[PDB]
Amino acid sequence: AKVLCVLYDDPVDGYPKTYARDDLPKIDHYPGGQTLPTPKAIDFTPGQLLGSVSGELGLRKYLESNGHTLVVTSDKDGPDSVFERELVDADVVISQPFWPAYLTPERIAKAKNLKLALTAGIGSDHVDLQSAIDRNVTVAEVTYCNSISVAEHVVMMILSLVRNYLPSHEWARKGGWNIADCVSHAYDLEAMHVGTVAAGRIGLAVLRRLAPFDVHLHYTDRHRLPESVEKELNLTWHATREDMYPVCDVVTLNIPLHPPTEHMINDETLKLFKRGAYIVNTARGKLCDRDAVARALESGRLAGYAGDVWFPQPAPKDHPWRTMPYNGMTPHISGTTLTAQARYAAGTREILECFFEGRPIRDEYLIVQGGALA
Amino acid sequence: AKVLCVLYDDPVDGYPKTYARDDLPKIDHYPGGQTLPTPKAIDFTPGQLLGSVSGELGLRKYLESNGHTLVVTSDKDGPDSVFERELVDADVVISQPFWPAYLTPERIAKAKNLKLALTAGIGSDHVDLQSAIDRNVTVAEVTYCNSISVAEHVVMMILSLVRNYLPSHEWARKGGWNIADCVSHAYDLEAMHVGTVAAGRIGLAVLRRLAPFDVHLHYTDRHRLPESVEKELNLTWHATREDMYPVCDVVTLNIPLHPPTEHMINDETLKLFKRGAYIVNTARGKLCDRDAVARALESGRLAGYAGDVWFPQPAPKDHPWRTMPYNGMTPHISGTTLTAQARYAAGTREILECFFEGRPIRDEYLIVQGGALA
Ligand SMILES: NC(=O)c1ccc[n+]([C@H]2O[C@@H](COP(=O)(O)OP(=O)(O)OC[C@@H]3O[C@H](n4ccc(N)nc4=O)[C@H](O)[C@@H]3O)[C@@H](O)[C@H]2O)c1
Ligand SMILES: NC(=O)c1ccc[n+]([C@H]2O[C@@H](COP(=O)(O)OP(=O)(O)OC[C@@H]3O[C@H](n4ccc(N)nc4=O)[C@H](O)[C@@H]3O)[C@@H](O)[C@H]2O)c1
Repeated sequence: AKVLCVLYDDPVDGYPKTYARDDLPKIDHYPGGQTLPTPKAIDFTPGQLLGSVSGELGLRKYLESNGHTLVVTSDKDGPDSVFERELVDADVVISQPFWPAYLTPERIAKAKNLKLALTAGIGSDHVDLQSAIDRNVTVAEVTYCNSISVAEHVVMMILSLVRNYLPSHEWARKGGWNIADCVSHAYDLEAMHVGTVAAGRIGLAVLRRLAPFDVHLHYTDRHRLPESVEKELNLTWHATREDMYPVCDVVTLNIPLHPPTEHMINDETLKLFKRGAYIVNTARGKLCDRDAVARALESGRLAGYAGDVWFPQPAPKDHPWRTMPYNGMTPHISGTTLTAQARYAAGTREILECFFEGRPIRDEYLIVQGGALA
Repeated sequence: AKVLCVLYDDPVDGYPKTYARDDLPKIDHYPGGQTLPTPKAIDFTPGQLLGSVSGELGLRKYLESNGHTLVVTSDKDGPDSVFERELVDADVVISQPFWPAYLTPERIAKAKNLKLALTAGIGSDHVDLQSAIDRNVTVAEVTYCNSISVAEHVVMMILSLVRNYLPSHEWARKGGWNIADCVSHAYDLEAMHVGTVAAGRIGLAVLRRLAPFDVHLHYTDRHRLPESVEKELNLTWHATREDMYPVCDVVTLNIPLHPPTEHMINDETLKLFKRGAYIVNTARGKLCDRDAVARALESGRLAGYAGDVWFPQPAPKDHPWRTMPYNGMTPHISGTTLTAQARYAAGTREILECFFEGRPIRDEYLIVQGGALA
């Protein structure tokens, strides 16, 4: 078989020879009982850079020693990209949401041998599922591989915005001291009201991590949590999003992007926020109107905004969230820590081994098989 | 009835006219039951900048309407300072540990009217206690006012160091993207081993906030925690610090500085740390050999160091910790958020009202009284 795998670029100084540490913490299962990936073997050491072109998700020896071919590229955009060239006879396509190779209807029509569309990570929005259903292509992803990673990133950003970490560190780095300059915008998080807009895997993991900070927890979602869970975390439920914003000091978005949530944070809905609110968005860039957010921070309607998701992505060089007041942005990285990469490279190999050996792919990995069967 | 009060400078662009939010979260008590300060009244709005020269801890109208004088300065260092000149007849001296007016033996000898040494915050380290005992000066502090603030700062720095937040935010800020450059030094915190060197007010608050991150918790102390707390937080006790270091991925220092702890982190003890360990130090700068820490980051033995405490303070513009690799420094600020300032400005006024009216200062505020430690 031919496996076509799209990854992001190696670092500026090259593929790293050494790493900061030797191994990764041992983990058995995700919250809720789903066990971590179980490939038969792996050909990488956990903690290596796996999501760049030279990392190859640790796949080449396993594939080439089994008669398969592996094409790894970072060129994914347009009809004359390496990706679209190699796609016509590829059996398997793999990409990460951090550099996704879009499987449009027209691309899937051209992919004569395509049988498996694999997401190395979480989030198959780059794959047209109706075309996969019609064409009998399996669509899978490494469920849960980076939900905890993103949750950590969220709480880190909450603390950093509220306490004014990033300008304070800049004073230290640039040779200043300037205590009043640092803390004129610095508060404690304690006893603030903090809401999450969804509360699925990331939203719940964020709520658990916030609880011992003695914040008052709020959430909204289409489907209420078991009030057993509501009782343990002392959650206030809001049936609608617009009800939750006004009572929150901090709001984190952990909701999927689709037409009803597109630009859900806009000039109109930002006026429902308490003056000086904080928003953290590690979900999707287009949940927020780019310029409404920028206006809110210049006017002080928000006192901070942080996230790793942008629109468009990758963010253009002059994108306003890069330099607006009190931003805590990173590039799109939160689910591709070296830790997460080890889990989803292993998950990728587990799915490939099942697929080539004709064994069942884990039901929790599946999105499409014959039909929208998860 | 002369109050000499030393505060830090206003922000470089002047004392603020507006603030990010209108109020502060409501808090009743500290962990363990101690109530927040209870002055008869306050002449500030909580959330205002009170610890700088124009904030005056909100004290002027209360002192002056009672016939006292208030002298506020930021010039405190050495014999030619405003502070030394005003000290000769001050009855009350007030100082924050973020900008401390040192009451050395020689200075206290010159302070002919000195009756009360008040710390606007936590940490009588700047006051020679034997001199205060010998001269019957009362020494008091606003106990617990910023313990939670520092604990939040610790967890914030741990997450930032492990996930490589600060260089990632620089890539975003400067117009780049560079996913592999961001994450070649980024890990999850989950299931790491994290140890605190002591488990007092801050150390226990740090441990409680770390628990839902699913880390493995470790601690040292002269006195063990109660067995019920050990099992509630699933703590591993270590009898010596040196016995704790080799199993920790993260070590946070929450211990006072005195001879047995000075330079306790040095070229020799650093060889006990795991490769790629992180250190956070919001305690005191001189707990660490300054150049040994920098050497350990330059040579790749430590994956990160962060804190808000330095030696000396303020840090000179070329202090090595400002620019050494993988540092997360701020200036000394973690206990002077606008939230914390509101508590210790209220407590400062409470203590002053007690002292001038002859009512007993709270026992938990007292360090020295009546010629003895108390
Ligand atoms: N590297 C990254 O930045 C990164 C990494 C991983 C994932 N993601 C992003 O992609 C999403 C997945 O996040 P998720 O938590 O992993 O997904 P899920 O568990 O299915 O979500 C809970 C659900 O919310 C729902 N819902 C749905 C529609 C609606 N109109 N209202 C609702 O309320 C429904 O009820 C359910 O609770 C976003 O969260 C965001 O994180 C980004
Ligand atoms: N803005 C800031 O950065 C800031 C703010 C407030 C305070 N501070 C700093 O000044 C200290 C107070 O911190 P603390 O936790 O408030 O003080 P405490 O409750 O008395 O300490 C727990 C004790 O540890 C002890 N101990 C002692 C000696 C020894 N050889 N072994 C031990 O084990 C003993 O056992 C007990 O548990 C440092 O911690 C650091 O935080 C910094």
